[PDB]
Amino acid sequence: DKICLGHHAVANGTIVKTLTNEQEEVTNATETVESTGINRLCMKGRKHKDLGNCHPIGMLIGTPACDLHLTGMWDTLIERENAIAYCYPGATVNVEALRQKIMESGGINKISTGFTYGSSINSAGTTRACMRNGGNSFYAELKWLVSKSAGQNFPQTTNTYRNTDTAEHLIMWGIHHPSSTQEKNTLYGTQSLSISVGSSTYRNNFVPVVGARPQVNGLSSRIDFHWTLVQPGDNITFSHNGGLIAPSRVSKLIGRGLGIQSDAPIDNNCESKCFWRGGSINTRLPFQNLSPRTVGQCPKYVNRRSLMLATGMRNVPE
Amino acid sequence: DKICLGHHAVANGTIVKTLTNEQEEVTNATETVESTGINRLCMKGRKHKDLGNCHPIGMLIGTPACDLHLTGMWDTLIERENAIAYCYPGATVNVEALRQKIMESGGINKISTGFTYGSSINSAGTTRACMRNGGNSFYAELKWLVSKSAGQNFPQTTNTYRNTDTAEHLIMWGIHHPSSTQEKNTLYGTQSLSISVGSSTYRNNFVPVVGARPQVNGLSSRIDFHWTLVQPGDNITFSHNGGLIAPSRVSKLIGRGLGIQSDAPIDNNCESKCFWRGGSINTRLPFQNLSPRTVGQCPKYVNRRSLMLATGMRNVPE
Amino acid sequence: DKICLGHHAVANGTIVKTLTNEQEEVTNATETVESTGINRLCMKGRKHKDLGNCHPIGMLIGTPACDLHLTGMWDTLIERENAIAYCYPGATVNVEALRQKIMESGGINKISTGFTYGSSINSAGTTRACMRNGGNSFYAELKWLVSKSAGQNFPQTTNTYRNTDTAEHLIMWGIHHPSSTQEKNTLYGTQSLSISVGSSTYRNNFVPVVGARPQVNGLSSRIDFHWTLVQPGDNITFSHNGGLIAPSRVSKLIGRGLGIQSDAPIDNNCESKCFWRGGSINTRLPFQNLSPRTVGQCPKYVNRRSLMLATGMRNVPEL
Amino acid sequence: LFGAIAGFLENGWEGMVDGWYGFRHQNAQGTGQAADYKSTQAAIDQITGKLNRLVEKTNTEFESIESEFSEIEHQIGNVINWTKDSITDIWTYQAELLVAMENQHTIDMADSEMLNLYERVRKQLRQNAEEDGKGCFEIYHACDDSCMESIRNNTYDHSQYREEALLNRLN
Amino acid sequence: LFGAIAGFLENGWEGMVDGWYGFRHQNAQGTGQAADYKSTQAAIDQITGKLNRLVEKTNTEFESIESEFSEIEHQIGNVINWTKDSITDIWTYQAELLVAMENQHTIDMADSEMLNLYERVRKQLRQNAEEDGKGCFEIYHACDDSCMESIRNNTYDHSQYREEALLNRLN
Amino acid sequence: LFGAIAGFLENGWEGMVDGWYGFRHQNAQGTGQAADYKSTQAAIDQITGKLNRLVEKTEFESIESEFSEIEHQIGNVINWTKDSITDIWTYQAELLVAMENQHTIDMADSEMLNLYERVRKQLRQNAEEDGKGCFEIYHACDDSCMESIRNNTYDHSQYREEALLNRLN
Ligand SMILES: *[C@@H]1O[C@H](CO)[C@@H](O[C@@H]2O[C@H](CO)[C@@H](O)[C@H](O)[C@H]2NC(C)=O)[C@H](O)[C@H]1NC(C)=O
Ligand SMILES: *[C@@H]1O[C@H](CO)[C@@H](O)[C@H](O)[C@H]1NC(C)=O
Ligand SMILES: *[C@@H]1O[C@H](CO)[C@@H](O)[C@H](O)[C@H]1NC(C)=O
Ligand SMILES: *[C@@H]1O[C@H](CO)[C@@H](O)[C@H](O)[C@H]1NC(C)=O
Ligand SMILES: *[C@@H]1O[C@H](CO)[C@@H](O)[C@H](O)[C@H]1NC(C)=O
Repeated sequence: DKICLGHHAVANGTIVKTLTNEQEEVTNATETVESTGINRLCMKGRKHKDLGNCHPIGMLIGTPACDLHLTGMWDTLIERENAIAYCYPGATVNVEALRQKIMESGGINKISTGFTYGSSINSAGTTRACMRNGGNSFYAELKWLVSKSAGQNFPQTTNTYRNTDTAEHLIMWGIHHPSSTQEKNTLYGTQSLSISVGSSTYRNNFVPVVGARPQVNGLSSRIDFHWTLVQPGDNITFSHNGGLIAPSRVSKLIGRGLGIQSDAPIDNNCESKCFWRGGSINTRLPFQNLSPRTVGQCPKYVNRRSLMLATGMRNVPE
Repeated sequence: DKICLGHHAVANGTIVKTLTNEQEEVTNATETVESTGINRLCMKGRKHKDLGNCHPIGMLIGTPACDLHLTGMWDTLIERENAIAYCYPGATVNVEALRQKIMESGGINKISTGFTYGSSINSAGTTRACMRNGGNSFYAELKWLVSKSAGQNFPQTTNTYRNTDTAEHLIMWGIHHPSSTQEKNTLYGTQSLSISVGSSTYRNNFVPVVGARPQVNGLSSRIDFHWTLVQPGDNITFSHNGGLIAPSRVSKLIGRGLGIQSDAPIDNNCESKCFWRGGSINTRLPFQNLSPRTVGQCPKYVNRRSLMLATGMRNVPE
Repeated sequence: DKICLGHHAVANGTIVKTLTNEQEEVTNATETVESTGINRLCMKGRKHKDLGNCHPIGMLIGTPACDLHLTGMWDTLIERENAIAYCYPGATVNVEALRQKIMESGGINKISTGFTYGSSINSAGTTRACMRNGGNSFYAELKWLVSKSAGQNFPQTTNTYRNTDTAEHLIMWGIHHPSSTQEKNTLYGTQSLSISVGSSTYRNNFVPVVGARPQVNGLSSRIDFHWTLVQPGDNITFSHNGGLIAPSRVSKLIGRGLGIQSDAPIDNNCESKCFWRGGSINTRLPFQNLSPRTVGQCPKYVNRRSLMLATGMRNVPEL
Repeated sequence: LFGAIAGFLENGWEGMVDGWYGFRHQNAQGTGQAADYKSTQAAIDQITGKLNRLVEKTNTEFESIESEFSEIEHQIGNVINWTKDSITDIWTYQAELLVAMENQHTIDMADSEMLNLYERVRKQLRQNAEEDGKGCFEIYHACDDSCMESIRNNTYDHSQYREEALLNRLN
Repeated sequence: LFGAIAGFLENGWEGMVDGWYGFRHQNAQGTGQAADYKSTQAAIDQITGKLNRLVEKTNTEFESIESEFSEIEHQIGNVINWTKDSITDIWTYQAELLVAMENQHTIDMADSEMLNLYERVRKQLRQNAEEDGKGCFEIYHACDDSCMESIRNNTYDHSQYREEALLNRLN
Repeated sequence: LFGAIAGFLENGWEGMVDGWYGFRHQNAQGTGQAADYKSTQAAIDQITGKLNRLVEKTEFESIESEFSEIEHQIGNVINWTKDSITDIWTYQAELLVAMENQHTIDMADSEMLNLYERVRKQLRQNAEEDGKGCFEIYHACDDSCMESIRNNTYDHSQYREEALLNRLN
């Protein structure tokens, strides 16, 4: 008479690593590194904005691509690869910093500068580079000031915007750089051009400069965009001789949101907290090997294809 | 006839986490995460300077609020929340880098520039914005140069500081940006203004940006500051036309110390190596959850209220 | 009649740390932190370039110290402590970013701009500051343009560089800041001076500025250097009327390579993947205490002399 | 390591799908097999606790510091590459160590639960049985099917069979 | 896990306040309790070994990289935020692993010290006692108080009671 | 922790040099020391497994110029971050060695107990323990009988009846 003690085993064991063994066979194991992600931006439960071909900078100055995206509210803001900021070709000072501020925002409210110009100024300069509805147009949030009478000196002008609101305002402007002495004379006169800008927390001077350049969107002339934050109760003033691209409106960035850059289409029936440019990651696992660039609440990225965690005893077959 | 083996138990166990069990009852445990700090700044053993309402930038240029902090020696430098750097409106280019150098420093010395000015110059200008002892005054370490003779061109002027020391010296200067063309002509004449600053390692040029129209708009009178380091044996030269606010002293930063931004009151009885916005942390524990922003020798911040480390066996009551 | 079980021991054990005990004696143990290194640069298997007293910025503008480093292919680039960038005194905007870019590169090719100037311009200006064969010279890859006729207004001038290649090019130019009003007038004339540079992707403009400054290499004058990348199929146009230091060649940075700052001597017979200011680190160990600042593939740096890992059982010698 | 699961027990039983740990008995009226519920649940409960710990991570929200679609300033970019790579090296290392350490413990735990079942049976048998080197107990009295069940059941009374058992052992 | 604590031992003894591990005895004269010094100290020493490692304080000095009282540039500000949060996620994770791992081992080590004490007694008694499965040894001679102290003091000579014990065990 | 090393065994034998774990015996013929190959190999192989993990081995580039000035604010970010990384690796390095050493010692202790246990179940009713790691054998066991204990060729039933008469009288 006999009674025997034993443990189960399986025909197919799983190999796992241990402190003392590279190749240790156990009854069962599971993955701890996620390798699969969702090819959509899972947006259910998020007030989200897909910018499409609107670049975040474009929202502020109102490039035609961005007409659907000039005001709004969102907790998630999606930026896309084909994104357009500029129709009249140009560049922006500290552009990445500005883009990051926008991409962190919870929305944008627009507010008139209230700027008015006298009879000497034509403030409706438009161009073929900025088509709006089959017709020549310009940045929606800016006005291209030029001499009403061609070749005449642009008048000495002062414009002041007061932030009478209780939160900070972001205001942008441009400095026109003509592409020929002839073009510059027609627009602003033969006089020396000076544009000077100032608040309690900004002072700068700009001088339009003529120069031959390659055509971008058909234009050899450029616009240099600048920006600063105007604090509550402060006033900002522009003194200009010609060449200022004045703000018709200023921006208020509201609250907070999560900025995402991605290739993936949105799925609004899908819920997620982790994003990468391929889409979303939904997993209970602590690690992942999909991408080292992720946004939101995510498992940590690791340089391993697989990490097997044993869920059973040593497997010893018959 | 029996002898029994057993272990102790306690009436009230403490719950701790293990690899296999959350909520495991054990006889005893202690806290690994410090959750209480001291709401004072503990300065025992530290030769320290409490800057009070003086901002570190003000130390270098001599704002009236900083009259007692123009020179010093310290282990520890403490910066307070609404400290004053400026008496006259304006700002410092590259301010955060400079503030860090001062807050990393172990003391400051002032060395006279030795600058001397011709008959044509009035170097004694003061403003009612910088009140000292109830009188119009100016930044102690700088001089506001204007034409001794109003409306007449400020003479072409040269001044050089030579560092004859064996350590680098920090030099600061100001640029006056006039409120209107009328104010600029009186102080400095009708000429074009240029300020050139040249050393062996550094070069730059400045033009005052004249503001306009009311004193209540954004383009009004300000002094903006610039700085650089002058190497041992090297000379730095100012070539200037009006608009330069010139140093009567330059600064030498000595040794090293620990810089603390806080509003906690100084306790000289208490000793510490870790500080944060709201006081000191004196713990033997490896972790803390008081603040993610600390300076000195600190336990590592963790996002947990409590991590209990068992100091006893499983508690098994009857 | 009996049989006994026992373990071994040694006369001299080693002490190691454990969770319970900081002084635990074990039969044997082994180091986990590398402590020695090699006071040479182990360059075996690496196609390398030692810049010597050539600074990497000097390769792009052609300072004389860099004459043997104007072009190259390397997988490893070595920079030495007081290397020379400038013969004619000045500085470069965003210099550390440009230096890091060269020090990541696997080589450099030079491409002529093909720039040509009219008769009223002298493009061959030279200085005592830049010397070859003990005589006055200039940056090899730049040209100092001045009025051929002294004191005369420098003519309004346009020059365009066209990138007809499939890869981006790095173009550098200088803006001359004269020591004095008289010097400025002689070189360029009394007219107001303006330089504008424009490409599809870049726009900037410069004004030469006159100021008294200390002598560096005998000169109180300065050249500020500027750079941009020019994309494939793009053109960059210089509009200038005095003060431009014009590029005669552009740079193309090729591939990828490891950059090392060290004063250690090259050793061509030993190989390595980890480097620091003093030589190299070759170890199988996972931690080192040699240096916090290393490049390549390195053990992680730790603030410890020694961590001994037990390689034996507990040591219990006879009483 | 405890002496059992890859030790004095020769191998596992592929045949026992009933549980992790079990009994096999041979007695007059044929042979049989049954899994011990307490021990397997002891091991399994511990495993699930490890798994709970692994997925029970609540999380910090991170924002982007690298532009996916536009270039970044070179020096800041290099600082960012260095930092992110340093963080990844740490996480990869921690992930490798957690799983190696955790697997070593899991194995030695399951071996422990096995030894404990074996010891529990041994004490229960007292003087009525002896150990062969493998995991078997050679029992020195006739042990009924209901009696075998009594051993698994933890109900078996050694005193009831001791005299017969002691006699068989000595004779 | 060793067998003893939360194992074949049914429960702990709250009454015993002079040590971690102990003896309880039953004889013709009554009932006694005593604590084993060496085994409890062996357990306390290992815990304080752990506690010493915890409060180990060799520390790096850190300086501020964000201003409490002023704005910092937006891009570098975001980089510092990303970096600090990454460092914190790591430390938070390590603090949890540290205590979870530590606690597991502390519980198990205490169990082992108990088993070792139990094993030491088993071997002393030799053929004079049998174990009841609950941490008690049934002694097959009479053990007066001095004889009990003999067992706890590790001075019990089994061959002094062997004859008697063997025939009480067998009859 | 397992009973044996620094436990019920009073000490190790310096004399044993062909193994970590071994047998010492006394009988009519004389005394002998033989190391045990299997128990010794199992411990060592576990140790070499740790060492393999240890030496298992990303490319980094410079973000901190050795020979030129570095902008001050970014310099402080770089120093903070690098020191924060070094504190983590230093801590990890200490945790690794401590925890691995604790385990190494106990695994060694484990293999010893496992050797002891194998012999016990092997000797069965023929011998009894002295509590210091020895088995007093109650029969006459010559060097071949001893090699039989080490080989695992020992048939307890062969000496049982005699050994039991000796254990009971
Ligand atoms: C700083 O200025 C002083 C004078 O302005 C320079 O020193 C003179 O140097 C020459 C060359 O050695 C000597 O012959 C004179 O005796 C020095 N004069 C004095 C009073 O020092 C010095 O070279 C300048 N430093 C730099 C770096 O330009
Ligand atoms: C394998 O592991 C998974 C998760 O641990 C579990 O769901 C499953 O039951 C295990 N399978 C076996 C063979 O037990
Ligand atoms: C580049 O220069 C060539 C030659 O003039 C010209 O064909 C081309 O249009 C220029 N490219 C651009 C983008 O302007
Ligand atoms: C802004 O303008 C308003 C109206 O002139 C004035 O009341 C206020 O003082 C100005 N703000 C500042 C800070 O100058
Ligand atoms: C000790 O161990 C080290 C590494 O495990 C080895 O190189 C050496 O040969 C061993 N030496 C002894 C046995 O002292």
